Amino acid sequence: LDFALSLLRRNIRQVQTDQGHFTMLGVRDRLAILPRHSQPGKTIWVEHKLINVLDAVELVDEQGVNLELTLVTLDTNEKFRDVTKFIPETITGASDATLIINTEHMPSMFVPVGDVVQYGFLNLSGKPTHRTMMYNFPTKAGQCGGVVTSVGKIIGIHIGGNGRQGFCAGLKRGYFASE
Repeated sequence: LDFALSLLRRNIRQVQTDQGHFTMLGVRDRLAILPRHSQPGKTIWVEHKLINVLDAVELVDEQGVNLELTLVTLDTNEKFRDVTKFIPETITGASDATLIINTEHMPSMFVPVGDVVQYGFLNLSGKPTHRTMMYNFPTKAGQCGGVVTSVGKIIGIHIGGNGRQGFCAGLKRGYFASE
């Protein structure tokens, strides 16, 4: 709410890649995070502004397993308000999460997806993924990249769904360490 709005306004952006429309959380400085399937190229459009992508890291875990998250460093002066303090050290579920979506098609939208549960392994379109969580809410396409928040916590990034359920990549603060 009071946190979600602030987050929406200052850290969540409408984005397009060659793969379509996406929601993008900027975490700090010029570092933003994207669902892997957005596949950022050398450039992206952030709110219709064309922006060079300086670095794109596809996140993987210790077992080398796909986390379905892509860390991008963006070519812009303006820095993101640092929100790392709202991200938990350890991947954590929640009782009453809100999915924040912000694309051109779905502008500034909050979706009460309910309870976010620890799910773990997930076979996203054939490719194995780790550290996923789940929520019982018809999730639709075009909501990929949406930000799952709790009371003052950013806990995940929506990466897909099976019709009846939405799936998110769990967020750990350590993903966003400098170098």
